[PDB]
Amino acid sequence: FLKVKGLVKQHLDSFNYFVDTDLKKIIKANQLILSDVDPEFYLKYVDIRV
Amino acid sequence: LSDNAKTLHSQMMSKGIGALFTQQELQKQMGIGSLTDLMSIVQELLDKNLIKLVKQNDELKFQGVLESEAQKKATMSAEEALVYSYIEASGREGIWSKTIKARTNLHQHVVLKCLKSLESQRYVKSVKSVKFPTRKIYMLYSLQPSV
Amino acid sequence: KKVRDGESAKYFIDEENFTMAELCKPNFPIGQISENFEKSKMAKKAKLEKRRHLRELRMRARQEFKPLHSLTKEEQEEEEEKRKEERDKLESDRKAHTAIQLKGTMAIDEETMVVDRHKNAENEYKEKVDENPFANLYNYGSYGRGSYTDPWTVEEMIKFYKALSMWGTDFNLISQLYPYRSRKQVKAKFVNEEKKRPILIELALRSKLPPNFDEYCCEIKKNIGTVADFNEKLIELQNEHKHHMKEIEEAKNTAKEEDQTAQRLNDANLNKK
Repeated sequence: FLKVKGLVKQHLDSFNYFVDTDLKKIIKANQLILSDVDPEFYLKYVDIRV
Repeated sequence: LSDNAKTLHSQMMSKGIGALFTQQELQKQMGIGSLTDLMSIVQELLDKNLIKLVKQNDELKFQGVLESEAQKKATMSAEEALVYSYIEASGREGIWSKTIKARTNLHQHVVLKCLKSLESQRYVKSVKSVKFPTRKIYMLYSLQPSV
Repeated sequence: KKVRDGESAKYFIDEENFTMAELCKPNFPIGQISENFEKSKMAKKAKLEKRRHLRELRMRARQEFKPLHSLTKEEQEEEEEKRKEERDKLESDRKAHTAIQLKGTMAIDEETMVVDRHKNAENEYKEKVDENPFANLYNYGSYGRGSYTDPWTVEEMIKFYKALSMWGTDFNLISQLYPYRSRKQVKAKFVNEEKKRPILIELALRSKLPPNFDEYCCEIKKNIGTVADFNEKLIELQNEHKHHMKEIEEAKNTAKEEDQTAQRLNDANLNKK
């Protein structure tokens, strides 16, 4: 068990799951940046990685 | 426009003092469904808009001016004739800048460019009050109320 | 051949390559490269196709004798390409108008205004039309103002000497006489032709030819009416008189509205007591 997973994995596994799933997932909830003046301009996030 | 003769029918029914009875007669002349469809088209051709009340539908208001033209003062944008129609029906004194900020939830510099582009052809002829709480100005014509 | 480190520090490097001498400064492929193949290869290609694009624009501008209208013809052609893309990728014109009746409907058609809550709700429109690939290009060094010119036509020079023999230093008329050039570049042409030649210019100022073929070219190539000073002066006087009559009618209507408002205020004061 210590060889496969290890003792200290309360931070490593959680941060790896963060940078693998959540850092790519929560940007899809905020991608549309439409403005008041000139109603044509936008950005759109399709990918994000560290 | 030039859809059919119903523009002339709208002029003849909007010549005098009109009410809901004029629309009763206009729906009374021909068959009802084609009249409702073509009248919806004519109201989509920059004409009088209906009024929601206890009664069914009213005109706005009594005259046949029909001057917005939607594309031609200096440039082409479908935002300016909207704001001109907002300041057509201001009422007795006028309309605030904060009131037109509150409606349509737009920016304030588009209101400033509306101010400039409509002041370029004299429709922002304002009447000034004695006090200035929130700039109760920018009525249509004639500097009429004076508080 | 390919990218391989042939040799260096001894002689002309030749292990696997096509070089046979030193001083490779001219084209500057020598040893081998392994960095930025396609993104740096497809940059001079993009620059070259944009330069050929501007050259074929300069060639098309000779036919239509209106510069900025040729630019609007170019953007009309590219928006014809845009409506072709509207045919390709995709009613479709879901937009608004100058009035509130926007859609479908102006309101409900059953009994009364039913869709007024939906008609009263701009930024939802058709935009997924123009898709183009990306790059990492640049426009630095100096960008902004400039002058895109060419080696000038000798027939244009003969026409210029005939014009200056016929209708002289008349900068606006000379800019209109060549209606696909511009103003500052023909001013540089004025000082350039003022530099090198005294003889034909002195004979040109000696000539004093009357301007009829110049007006002939300016009325054919531009299709302008050129109404005379009496007709244009009468039209300007009629426009000024119509504006003065409209201003006087607006002042009289404002005075009548103020008198009606004063009468209504007196009637309200009489009805208040």
